[PDB]
Amino acid sequence: EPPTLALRLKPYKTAIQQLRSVIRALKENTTVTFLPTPSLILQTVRSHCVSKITFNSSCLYITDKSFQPKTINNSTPLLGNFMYLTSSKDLTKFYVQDISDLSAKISMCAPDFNMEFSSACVHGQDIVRESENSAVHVDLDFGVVADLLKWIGPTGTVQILVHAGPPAIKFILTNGSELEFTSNNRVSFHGVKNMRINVQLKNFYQTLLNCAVTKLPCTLRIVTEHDTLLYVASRNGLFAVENFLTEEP
Amino acid sequence: EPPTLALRLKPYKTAIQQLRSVIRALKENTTVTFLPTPSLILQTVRSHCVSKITFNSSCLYITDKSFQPKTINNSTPLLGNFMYLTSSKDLTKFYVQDISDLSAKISMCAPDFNMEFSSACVHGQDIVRESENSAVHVDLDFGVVADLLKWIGPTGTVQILVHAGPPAIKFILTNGSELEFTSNNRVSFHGVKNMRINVQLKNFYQTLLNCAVTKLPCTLRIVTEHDTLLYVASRNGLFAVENFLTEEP
Amino acid sequence: RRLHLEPAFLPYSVKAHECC
Amino acid sequence: RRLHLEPAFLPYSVKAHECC
Repeated sequence: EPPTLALRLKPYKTAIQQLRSVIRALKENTTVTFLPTPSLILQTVRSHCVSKITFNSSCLYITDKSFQPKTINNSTPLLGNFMYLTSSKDLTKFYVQDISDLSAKISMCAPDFNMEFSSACVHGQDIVRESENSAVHVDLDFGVVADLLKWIGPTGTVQILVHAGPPAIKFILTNGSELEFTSNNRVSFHGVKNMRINVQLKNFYQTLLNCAVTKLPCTLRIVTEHDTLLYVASRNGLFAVENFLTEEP
Repeated sequence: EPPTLALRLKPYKTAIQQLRSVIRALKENTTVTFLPTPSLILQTVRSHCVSKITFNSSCLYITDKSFQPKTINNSTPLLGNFMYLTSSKDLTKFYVQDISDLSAKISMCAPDFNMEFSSACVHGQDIVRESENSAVHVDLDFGVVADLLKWIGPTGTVQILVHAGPPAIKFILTNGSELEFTSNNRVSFHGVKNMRINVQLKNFYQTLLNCAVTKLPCTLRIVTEHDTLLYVASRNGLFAVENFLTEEP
Repeated sequence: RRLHLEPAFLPYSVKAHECC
Repeated sequence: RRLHLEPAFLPYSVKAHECC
């Protein structure tokens, strides 16, 4: 039996339903990485934004740890959106086998059906990762995230201003409207530094929506180790949603 | 090597593109039958209408004639619309193997991909077939079909009246509007008998649209061997479209 | 036998196996 | 290497094989 990575259906099904919106909107700029951890990472790449969804160990089962990491594009030659297909309510078994170093053999089952598909592997795919520490790090209650979404929602940029002492975070719109959160029971400020970044409103809003699916707190960090990036993430017991946005001039 | 039925892609691709509308609208009431003829039959069943699409020998290739007829529902457990999937512009190989008497093993290829699926077989499926001769048989130019479509188009029933001598065919609407075609260069009357049938306008209109995809003549017959049925069909060098409608009270 | 036909169509039908 | 990241993201990325 070749190294096999299987999905534990109960939690995996719960997970994709919460991510339905995200999964359904995936296009051609997304990769799926299967790791022997076990782990499943979906990474969507845009010019100034990288979105990543990581399913944790509780959603997977791995037999043999010699399973070589496998990466494929989500846009499959005849089936189209791969992850969307795994969201089918009929799915009863889903597993990936490491037969060749060149492809991933994916098997799926449903009541009186079974299917197998071999997808060529992508080599050297770069996966964006959250930095150890950073210039700014704030945690926000889900309710704060909801406030931000409500305030922004139905091009342009949004300025994110962070203040030292007392700690504070402000979101500024081009029209001179500002939403601020001071240190209190709804937001925890770990690392703070006086700085202001500018990000694309659309990607920022989209990032907040992606994180909101957890209905749990979010983390916002501004990293300056290299080029300035804004990091917005949230997680639950099944997956973690992470987004990295670059600055707009 | 097990008995294999393969699709000759050039003509098959030409065929499904002409049938795009029909293929895309298929739901849960359609079966796909693979025959060693070779032949591929799609049959859609409704209460007062049965629609059948038969792909001829020129669209298929069969190795071994001991290939047992295989029938599956078009609505596949995870892939959804089976025939729609075969319409993918990326398809480079499509074949069905007769491994077991219980299922059909379908294989599909695309540039750096290959997929296989096993669909449980339907047993004892009844396939409606055109009768040797009939009470009425008229052939109509495509232009006549276009006139009918234009006249009806943007519930209710439509009366079809046929006259003996001189031969004539009339389509009557509830609002007292009638469209008639007399024996001439556009319509050929083979068998005629004085009779009038009533069919559902919706299924009739839909039947005309299905036949119109050939841009070639149509055949209209009224069969009375058993229960009265209206038969409307058309064909080209790749497939034949046939519809059987029952009478409305 | 998956898709059942209304009685009116039965006499005009044949089993898939005896088809062409 | 399928999906290329803009230069700004490269230093914050690792290859899929050295991932968790």
